[PDB]
Amino acid sequence: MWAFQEGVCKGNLLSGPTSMKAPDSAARESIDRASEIMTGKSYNAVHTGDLSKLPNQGESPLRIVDSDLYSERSCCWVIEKEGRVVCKSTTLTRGMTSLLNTTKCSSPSELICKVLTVESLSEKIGDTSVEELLSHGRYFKCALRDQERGKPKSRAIFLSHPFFRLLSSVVETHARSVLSKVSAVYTATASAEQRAMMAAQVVESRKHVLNGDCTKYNEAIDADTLLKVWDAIGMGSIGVMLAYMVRRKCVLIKDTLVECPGGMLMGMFNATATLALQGTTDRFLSFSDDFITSFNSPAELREIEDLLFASCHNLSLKKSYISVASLEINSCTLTRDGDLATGLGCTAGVPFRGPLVTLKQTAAMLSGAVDSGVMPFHSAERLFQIKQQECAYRYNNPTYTTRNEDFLPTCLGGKTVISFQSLLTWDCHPFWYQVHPDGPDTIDQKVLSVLASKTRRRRTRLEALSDLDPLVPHRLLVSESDVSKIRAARQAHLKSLGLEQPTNFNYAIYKAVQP
Amino acid sequence: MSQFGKSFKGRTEVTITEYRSHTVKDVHRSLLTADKSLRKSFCFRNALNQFLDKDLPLLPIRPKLESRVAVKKSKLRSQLSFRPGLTQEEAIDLYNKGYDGDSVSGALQDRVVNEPVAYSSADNDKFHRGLAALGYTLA
Amino acid sequence: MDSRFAQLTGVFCDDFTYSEGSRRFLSSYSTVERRPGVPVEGDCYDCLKNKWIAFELEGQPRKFPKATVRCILNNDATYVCSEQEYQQICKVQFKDYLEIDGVVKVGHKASYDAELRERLLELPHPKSGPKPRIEWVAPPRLADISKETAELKRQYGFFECSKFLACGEECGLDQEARELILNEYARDREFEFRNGGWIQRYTVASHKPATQKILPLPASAPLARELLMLIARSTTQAGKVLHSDNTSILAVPVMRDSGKHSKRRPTASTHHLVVGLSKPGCEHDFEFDGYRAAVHVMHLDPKQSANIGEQDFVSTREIYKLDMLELPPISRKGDLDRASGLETRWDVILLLECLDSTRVSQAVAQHFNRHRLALSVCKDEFRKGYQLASEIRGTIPLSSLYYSLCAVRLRMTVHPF
RNA sequence: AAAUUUUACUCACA
RNA sequence: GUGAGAAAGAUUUGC
Ligand SMILES: [Mg+2]
Ligand SMILES: [Zn+2]
Repeated sequence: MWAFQEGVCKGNLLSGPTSMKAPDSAARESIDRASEIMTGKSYNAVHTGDLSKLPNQGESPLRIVDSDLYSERSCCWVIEKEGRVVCKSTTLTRGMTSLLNTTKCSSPSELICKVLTVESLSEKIGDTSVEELLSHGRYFKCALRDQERGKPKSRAIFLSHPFFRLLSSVVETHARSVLSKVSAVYTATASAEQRAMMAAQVVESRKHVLNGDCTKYNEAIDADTLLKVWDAIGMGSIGVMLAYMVRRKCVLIKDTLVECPGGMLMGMFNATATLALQGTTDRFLSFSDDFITSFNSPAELREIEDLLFASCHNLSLKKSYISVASLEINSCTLTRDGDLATGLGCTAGVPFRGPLVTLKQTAAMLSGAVDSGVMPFHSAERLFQIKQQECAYRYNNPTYTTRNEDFLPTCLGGKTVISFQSLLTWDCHPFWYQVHPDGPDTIDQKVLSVLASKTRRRRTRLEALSDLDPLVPHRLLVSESDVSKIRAARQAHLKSLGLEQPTNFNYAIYKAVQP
Repeated sequence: MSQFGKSFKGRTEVTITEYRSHTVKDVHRSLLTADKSLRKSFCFRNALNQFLDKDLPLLPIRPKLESRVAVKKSKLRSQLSFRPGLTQEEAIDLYNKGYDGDSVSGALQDRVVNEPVAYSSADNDKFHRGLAALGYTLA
Repeated sequence: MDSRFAQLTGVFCDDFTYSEGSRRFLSSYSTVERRPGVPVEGDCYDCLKNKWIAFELEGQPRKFPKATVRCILNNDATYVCSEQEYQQICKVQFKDYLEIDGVVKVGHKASYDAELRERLLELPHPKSGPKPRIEWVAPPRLADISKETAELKRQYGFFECSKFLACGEECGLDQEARELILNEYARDREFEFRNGGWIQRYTVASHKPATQKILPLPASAPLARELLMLIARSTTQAGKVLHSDNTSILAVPVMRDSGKHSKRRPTASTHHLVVGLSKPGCEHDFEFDGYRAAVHVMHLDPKQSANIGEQDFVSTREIYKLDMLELPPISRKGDLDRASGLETRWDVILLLECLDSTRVSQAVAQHFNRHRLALSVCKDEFRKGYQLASEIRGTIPLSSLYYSLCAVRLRMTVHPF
């Protein structure tokens, strides 16, 4: 059906591929490709362009944001049981906590400052030295990236050591800052459509547009290129340490460690590679492995190809193409004048995951489509009604609900089929506020979040410290007694107020109800 | 022995960020194993029962949107709307009234939202989420 | 105690008074304000609170007693400390950004930089690759797509029946007949019965791929939504026949046979065999008590079943139909047939896209979008993007790929661009 | 048996 | 069904 669309369509209405296949095959294939590129027989991994144009940021203070350093996502923690290396799959929060415990440091910033100011690699930092940290940070674990549309064979992603993440955070923050300084398109607060519009504005002068993608992007970005870029932007010893760790990286496939001296292991340094391309020229607008350029004559095309080769951005002959009336960047397709190309485009369907999450996500998707002009409002109204009917058919049974209140949705035993316009205008029962894209979280979302918090990798017996005073910074050091006092005082105040738990706060509702 | 000395072995003080990250239960991930999780132990049914009788009769009634203007289809553009965060005194008051501290802190930060919009009005005014085609204005 | 914070403490307290006239904070770096004859536990002393205050940078603790109040000067133009007043007073007082020597910078050169650089030098380096030759030609025409489709047809052929696609059409059986047929089929196959549910026991695996061919398209798929909902429900709860308004299916957990201590309950990694009923007239026929039906089985891992069952058939069809061109009639093999073809077979194709967990149709759709938007493509390389047989494995994915290519061919034939 | 290295673990307690 | 241990358990699967 996607083939018989008047406009453009990527066939995104269904979910991406998935399976329970082990990640051994994909990781092995990626490592083999990296080795082949290293031998210099398949693609180019040697950087030749000049990066002197990039500004130097060596005098900037060393800043670390703890928000991205602690997360519920997976990571690899290395321990030495008796005399061998054991790689354990934990959460990034747990890995960072273990790293700080072994190094005996209050915060990651203290750890990085101590690491950068030791006399020798053998000097001790708590229970470990810099040499041990570098040895442990080169170990990676493999996993499968499923649900990636257009890739029937799922790719291999890699979980890294906490120290590797700690250094990569600084490197990528500074690389992103340098990118934002290089051009106005890489601004932090910019959407995909805004980037596409700027791209259209940039290539209006020329006639032909080359929409290009890079093949084996991660396997062709050597540690040498990363070190070159980092030195160009002035990363000091952090860049050297990261390059050394990347060059000696080992991947644990099943139960064996495989050495992968080439590549950068599936997009660890997207900003750094984007800089590797952008510092050699200004004729490209690239985002990692996807770019668009413009030209008038075959000589300009040859120059573009030479520039791409020099920057280790190997053109994908399978996907890259040339157009005259189209512009594809960040998956977004625009006409040469900057207007959105007619058709479904990147519109993605909403799978059935929760009676109310499905409705909320459908509302968000329909709002996005209607605002952009993809479809008219009445079509969105009809689609929302149909989705409500389908949710009722799928979830209206004793397993999920036992209520019959009229105001409830038909999928929760009710008899209300809310209009899309009525929902978007907040002209409905308060129970429907959670279904609004800007409204509170739904019941299913909270239930799933709690259940996830109860998972094996994330379960903890620590006394939860939630509902804190806004005036207390999150960098403040606390002990067990301190957290006990804070919780006791907050619980006493709440009991005085008569509330057993804090009342959920929504910014939109609070701002609307205000006079 | 307390959990503090085991999770943070060798350290007597840790940042609030780390402690909070160790106990996080407010992040939602859309995953394949959603219907099975909701069915298990009738968790969603129990949560709906609890919400309908303890949490629902606390949400304030939000007035519906009224203002709208004539709009016409136009070239795609980016609408930037700056939603400011709560003031210090406002946050202190809301905390004192028993509102969840985490949500107030999150709302403390000023933020800007960029959305693609393909409709324009005569006076070039902003529109609400998803209502640009109908002309509802932020005002 | 350090001399680098002398200026920092001086500007911290200029004219701040605690009771009526006396300065609240006294700098320890100035003898006039310093208290003689007492130990110094910090760079400032608060008479009102009677405590010591020590200033330190991010990640550089100083040697002071724990009782001393510590103020952290963050590098992002913000400050952190214990007392609210100190945090607020520091923020307003230090509104002017003054650099304090001793702050580590990103470009800091460690004492081991030379050693690490030498070690990197001694490590292997890549070799320059060959310069590719690129020739830009027109995108492939109808002949190339026809050639790819014919290659697939010759290589794999066709099955005699649509195995599980036929389950999209109602069988001529009622609820009780369907349940009886499914239960007796389970009994015939020697499935173990336990706790009122059916389990399939396996011991040895041939460890070779199952035969792959192309499924012919049934006439229509009226029971697509019901089939997907039933698949979801059954793979969520298995062992017993689950019924819909017009059809029913049986999800059987597949478990290893280990003797006495063999597994009794399925886990999150246990696969399922989904058994469905369709009209008789194929090699998979089954009869019992005068009831005849074709029984077809699909082996799915839990993720595959979850992916299949969560798709929305009706919404997807409507969204596609919003801005779709006229769909031509097609035959059982996907070939254009304006005489005996049926336009409902397209729905079947959509159902196939829902039943294929590899979603190769999405890859074909992306490549076709590139084809339609392209003016010139690389020679002998853009065509290879349509050869995805090596990427997938199985009957359902193969059929989905074949019919996606057939849809591309039909679009190029009926509505050329 | 099938979309075929996948459909598999141990202990304590209830 | 809960806890702990296997390079490991379903928020799995990273930037
Ligand atoms: Mg591209
Ligand atoms: Zn058959």
